[PDB]
Amino acid sequence: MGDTRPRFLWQLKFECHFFNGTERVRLLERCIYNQEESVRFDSDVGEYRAVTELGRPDAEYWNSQKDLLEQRRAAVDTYCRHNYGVGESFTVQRRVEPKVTVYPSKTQPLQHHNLLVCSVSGFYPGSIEVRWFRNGQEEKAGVVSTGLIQNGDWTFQTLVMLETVPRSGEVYTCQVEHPSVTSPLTVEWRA
Amino acid sequence: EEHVIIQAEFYLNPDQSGEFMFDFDGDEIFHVDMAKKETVWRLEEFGRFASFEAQGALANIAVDKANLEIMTKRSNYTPITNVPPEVTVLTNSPVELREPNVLICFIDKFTPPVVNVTWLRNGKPVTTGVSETVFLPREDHLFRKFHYLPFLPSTEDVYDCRVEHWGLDEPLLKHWEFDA
Amino acid sequence: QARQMVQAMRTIGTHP
Repeated sequence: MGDTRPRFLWQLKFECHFFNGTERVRLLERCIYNQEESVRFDSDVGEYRAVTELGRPDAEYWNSQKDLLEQRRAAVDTYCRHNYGVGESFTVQRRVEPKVTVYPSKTQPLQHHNLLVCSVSGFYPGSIEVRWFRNGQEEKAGVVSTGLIQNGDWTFQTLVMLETVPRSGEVYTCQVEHPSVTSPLTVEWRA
Repeated sequence: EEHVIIQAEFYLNPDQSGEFMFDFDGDEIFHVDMAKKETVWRLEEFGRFASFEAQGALANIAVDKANLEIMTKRSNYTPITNVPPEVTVLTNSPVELREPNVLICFIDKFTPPVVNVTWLRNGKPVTTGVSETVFLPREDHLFRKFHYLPFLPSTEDVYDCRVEHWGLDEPLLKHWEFDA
Repeated sequence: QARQMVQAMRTIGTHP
């Protein structure tokens, strides 16, 4: 696309930060011009502060409006705590159990070595532990994770690979701990 | 920190593009469709348990546009620097021949929030069953987006995501196929 | 049913 006209971008972010549910709440109101935060309201501070010279005129103009500062000060309750109770049942309390699969990688990059994949698909929330075991001893060498992948649809995936040297007499176990299940998920692979 | 809820809005000139959405720990709760003037919940079930008055979002966007015009002049007409996207293609789950799956095109770390995304099957554009998200915020004030293509895995078919952005010298292709 | 309402912060005009 040959549209070379200059672009100008204005963003506003109202961030509600929660610690131990609604026990501690911090509101951060942020104004961003192009890619540079210019001015912000932090409920901990209680007024607008310029973060760049561009934002000075706005911090001065807004800080001199006593009722705006009052409404912003109360927002931690009328906005953050209010919205947390409305959303709590389908966000904070959301739980979705992973599908766990073990298979040899369709790609084998290392000789005398069987690369095994533990796939963990479709879980929520993000906190998860994936561990490899061989005849019930934990394996930590030769483990490589994609880490946490957000699918964009309120689910996560992760792939945890094990570089193995195949022997007779072995069972490999991928063990998954996740808040959605009361005991760990296990999937075995045998040669 | 247990959790973060963000109300993120933007206005972009000269495209005349406005967006209004809520984020919970990096996932979209909902956005307002500026054309239909209606709340669109990310998962339909969310709309069973909450509601939002969309006209509130349209009034905020009018103010945001008015403010962009002030800030544009106040900056001595300083335009945004283009940051081009990082692009990744992967499936929703491990591929099994003739078992339905979804290709994800993840477009990350870019600005401004304008991109043209196409799916290709065996070199030709495909639109059947495709879907996308709006522009999702990042803490560095860049954007993220996802595009999705449902498909039946085969050994015959190959796919690409095609991404166009002003920060790129050329349009990008990210390829996916299932071999052997 | 009794609607659970999300509340929006209102954006305000900058220094003119």
